[PDB]
Amino acid sequence: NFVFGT
Amino acid sequence: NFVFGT
Amino acid sequence: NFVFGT
Amino acid sequence: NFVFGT
Amino acid sequence: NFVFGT
Amino acid sequence: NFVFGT
Amino acid sequence: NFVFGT
Amino acid sequence: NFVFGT
Amino acid sequence: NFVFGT
Amino acid sequence: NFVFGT
Amino acid sequence: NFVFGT
Amino acid sequence: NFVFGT
Amino acid sequence: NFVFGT
Amino acid sequence: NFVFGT
Amino acid sequence: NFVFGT
Amino acid sequence: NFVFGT
Repeated sequence: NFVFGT
Repeated sequence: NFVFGT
Repeated sequence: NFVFGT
Repeated sequence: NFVFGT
Repeated sequence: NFVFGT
Repeated sequence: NFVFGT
Repeated sequence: NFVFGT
Repeated sequence: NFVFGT
Repeated sequence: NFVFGT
Repeated sequence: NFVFGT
Repeated sequence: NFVFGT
Repeated sequence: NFVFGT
Repeated sequence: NFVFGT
Repeated sequence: NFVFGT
Repeated sequence: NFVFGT
Repeated sequence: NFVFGT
């Protein structure tokens, strides 16, 4: 899994 | 803002 | 793990 | 789970 | 304001 | 765990 | 200003 | 836990 | 004023 | 422990 | 400004 | 002025 | 865990 | 102000 | 451990 | 001015 919020 | 994760 | 920033 | 509110 | 968590 | 800020 | 961490 | 009020 | 703690 | 200040 | 890491 | 520590 | 508030 | 910790 | 500053 | 370390 990965999460990448900007 | 940011959110980063695994 | 996660990092969260304003 | 994660929560990210700004 | 902010809320961050897991 | 959580962090909450005004 | 207030920050609370669990 | 931590508390940070200013 | 301030309040700091754990 | 806590510290409180006016 | 706030950054929290799990 | 007052500071109190537990 | 880490906390970084400025 | 600041709060730093682990 | 934590450090807190005004 | 105040700094507190745990």
